Amino acid sequence: MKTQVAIIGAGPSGLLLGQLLHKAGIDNVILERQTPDYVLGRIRAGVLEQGMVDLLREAGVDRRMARDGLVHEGVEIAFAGQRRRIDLKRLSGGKTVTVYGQTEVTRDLMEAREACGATTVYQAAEVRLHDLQGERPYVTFERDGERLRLDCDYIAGCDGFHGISRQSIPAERLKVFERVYPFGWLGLLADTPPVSHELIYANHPRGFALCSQRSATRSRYYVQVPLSEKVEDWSDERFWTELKARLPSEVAEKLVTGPSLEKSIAPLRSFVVEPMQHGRLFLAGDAAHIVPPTGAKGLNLAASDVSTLYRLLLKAYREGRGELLERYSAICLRRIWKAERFSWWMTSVLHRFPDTDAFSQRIQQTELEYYLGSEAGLATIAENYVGLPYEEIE
Amino acid sequence: MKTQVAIIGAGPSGLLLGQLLHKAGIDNVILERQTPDYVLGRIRAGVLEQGMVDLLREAGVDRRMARDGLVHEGVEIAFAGQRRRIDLKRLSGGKTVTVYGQTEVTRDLMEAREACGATTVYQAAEVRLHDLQGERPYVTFERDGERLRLDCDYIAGCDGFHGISRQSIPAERLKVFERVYPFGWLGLLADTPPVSHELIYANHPRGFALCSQRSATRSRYYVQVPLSEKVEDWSDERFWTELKARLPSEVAEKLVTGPSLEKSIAPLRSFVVEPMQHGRLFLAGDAAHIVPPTGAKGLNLAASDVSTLYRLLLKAYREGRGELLERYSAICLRRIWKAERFSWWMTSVLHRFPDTDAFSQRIQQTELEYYLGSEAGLATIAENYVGLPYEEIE
Ligand SMILES: Cc1cc2nc3c(=O)[nH]c(=O)nc-3n(C[C@H](O)[C@H](O)[C@H](O)COP(=O)(O)OP(=O)(O)OC[C@H]3O[C@@H](n4cnc5c(N)ncnc54)[C@H](O)[C@@H]3O)c2cc1C
Ligand SMILES: Cc1cc2nc3c(=O)[nH]c(=O)nc-3n(C[C@H](O)[C@H](O)[C@H](O)COP(=O)(O)OP(=O)(O)OC[C@H]3O[C@@H](n4cnc5c(N)ncnc54)[C@H](O)[C@@H]3O)c2cc1C
Ligand SMILES: Nc1ccc(C(=O)O)cc1
Ligand SMILES: Nc1ccc(C(=O)O)cc1
Repeated sequence: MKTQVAIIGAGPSGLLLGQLLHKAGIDNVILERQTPDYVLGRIRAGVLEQGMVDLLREAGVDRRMARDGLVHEGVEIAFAGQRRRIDLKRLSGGKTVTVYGQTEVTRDLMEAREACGATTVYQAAEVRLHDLQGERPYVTFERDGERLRLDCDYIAGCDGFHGISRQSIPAERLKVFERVYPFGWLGLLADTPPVSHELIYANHPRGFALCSQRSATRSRYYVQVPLSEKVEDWSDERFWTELKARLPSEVAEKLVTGPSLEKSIAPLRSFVVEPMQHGRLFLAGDAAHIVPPTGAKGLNLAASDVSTLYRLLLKAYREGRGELLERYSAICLRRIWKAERFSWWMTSVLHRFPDTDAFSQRIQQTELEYYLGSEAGLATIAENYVGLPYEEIE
Repeated sequence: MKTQVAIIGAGPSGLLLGQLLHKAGIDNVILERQTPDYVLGRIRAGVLEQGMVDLLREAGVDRRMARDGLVHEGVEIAFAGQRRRIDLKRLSGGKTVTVYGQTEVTRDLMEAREACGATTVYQAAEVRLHDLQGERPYVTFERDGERLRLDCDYIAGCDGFHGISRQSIPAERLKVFERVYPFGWLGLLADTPPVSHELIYANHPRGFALCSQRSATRSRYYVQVPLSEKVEDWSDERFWTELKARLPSEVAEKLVTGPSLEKSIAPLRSFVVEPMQHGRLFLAGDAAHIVPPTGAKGLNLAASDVSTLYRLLLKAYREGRGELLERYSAICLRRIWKAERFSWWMTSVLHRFPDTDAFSQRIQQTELEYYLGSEAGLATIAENYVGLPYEEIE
């Protein structure tokens, strides 16, 4: 069995890369550990940068998004009994962000790949990578008992934080940068109209709260929660009461509550690995880096890694410029670090940290007051929020 | 012995306030623990905001400053083998800062006060404050053995961090916010031409370094140093070798060195007290708050506290509006916290901290890269550096 580019993982990174590649004539096979239904069960992201919206268009998978996605020109930050709106469009020079669930984006890509007839092997068990530094690397996996081999020219590791690809690089070739936060986010998806037409990030003494949405009749809410929490300890009613306690009274008053469709706790973490490649293996997305959700950069950084890898692969196959692939890590890391910095800043100013001295609390509050009250401060938030520009390459 | 406003401390705060008050017809007496020469021996500040320059003009003590002070339109930040210039004038909408030593400002004020014949009692020993909540507070002190009493309407505590005024307020009425940094600055004053026409703040792996100046033939340099250091362990030659090691090669190459005129170590600290007054006692300057030197806000915040106190006192005496004095703390604290936030940020991005993990070092470096590479980022530094506007009152 042979292909040009083997892709490990059928989450958004792998699917987007596979779609872009197929449309350009570069054959690729995707190997996924889980089933289509399992992948489709993950809620995750809701906010997309303009760059990701354009990439979906280029992959030709934007029909439903153009119809159903909601374009947001602003976002609100509530703290110390006040709500401040950041006009993203005005402050960033016209850019906006789009709210369209990750589940939906993934569904669109999966349907698109099926229709084109490209290869996808679900339940590909025990994937192993071989001869990464050779001129002919290969992947082995098991499908219903028998171990099969897939030969390829390159391998794109799009297998997330727990994937096999990053584990396949000699640990000594990698530099790991990581920070673990002492809290997680308890998220709740409900078939109820959102409390606002724009997102509301709230810094409240009891902890962080976020009011988001999926459509005009579907909402997604989050509350900061200690790591010791178990989801079974949080009934829907406990969640609504807690969420209400963290929001401005005028917002809590018109909040329409309802039974949860999904409820889960996600731990917050920052993680970056340098470099993002090894021989003929290139890491993309969560496989190479994790950002806390606060800045809504995770799926968006995955999109930029993919945009970059795809364009370099194109140069390699169409133009015989295989040497440009060595620049992959350098190009992606510039964007990754600025997004990590922004996600880290958002996290530190919106959440309540354990054992914080009086000085730090006051500085936290002053950061908000300064950045939300200065035209220059607002612009730094806005340009980072809508997403910094992708680098062009070469 | 009686006056209208008793002022404790003859450093810049006390002198500036006393001068402004005298010029407006409000009698005031200054009590200073040390001698004129001792006060004049402190080097300290070199950078003044436009607001402080205007206050000196209003006090009528700007002749020498207008002649000798250097107006700077920019400043440089060196990090990771690169120097980036921040055009303060362009980015802040036309404001600049002035380099004129604190020693000189103090000398100008002292000469001005002597010529006007206002009262100043040096070597005023064992100053004690009494009946702060009464309608008639008073100050007692000792002059060559005998204990004298000074009656007044109000008392301005301009006695610095170790003064008696803050200690005279019942500790329970005060909220203290403080942060101690694990390093200090070793400063060296030399009669040598500065290495640059603008200041250079340098983040180097060995620690922070700063190239400043006093005039075209006098320089002031600083290097970050551990708290365990003793000045006697730092010969002039050791200092020059260390400074050179922390600067970009092209800057170190044209550095003119020479014997030190003054050498000292200043510990870095952030300190704020709320409120800044008690009864008829009002704290101003270092008596109420300390900021690390990195942002050059100390003397400048003292100027804004003084500007505010003076204007409120004027309203009180000239217009019988004594009730406006209750707003002193609220007005000053707004500016103090934003300046504390800026000084804290500058300190965290330019210095090397003990036991820093890989993630934090990378974030530190990325903060610099982002703020120095974005038009919006540059503007946040510039507007804070030149100094945020003074509030108008009422
Ligand atoms: C609460 C939450 C909110 C978020 N909100 C946002 C937001 O609004 N905006 C945004 O930009 N980002 C957000 N993110 C981040 C975003 O969801 C992730 O960055 C994104 O899922 C990355 O996609 P990926 O394809 O790299 O990895 P994944 O989605 O993790 O997919 C990886 C795939 O590889 C498969 N796989 C794993 N191991 C193997 C193996 N050994 N062999 C074969 N296949 C394997 C997995 O099964 C999975 O299907 C959020 C994340 C969370 C948890
Ligand atoms: C290394 C260094 C660099 C700095 N660089 C800058 C810079 O470039 N720009 C800037 O804005 N700031 C800078 N600062 C800060 C600035 O020097 C201080 O904020 C400033 O001195 C505050 O003035 P002040 O009058 O409040 O207090 P002080 O200058 O401390 O004067 C207080 C006076 O009160 C007297 N006194 C004390 N106790 C008593 C008592 N019990 N009775 C009577 N009198 C008493 C003292 O003797 C002293 O004369 C720097 C500080 C340092 C140390
Ligand atoms: N920053 C975030 C904003 C929104 C969401 C979400 O809608 O799921 C998640 C993170
Ligand atoms: N930030 C600072 C800049 C300059 C000086 C100084 O010249 O003494 C001190 C601090």
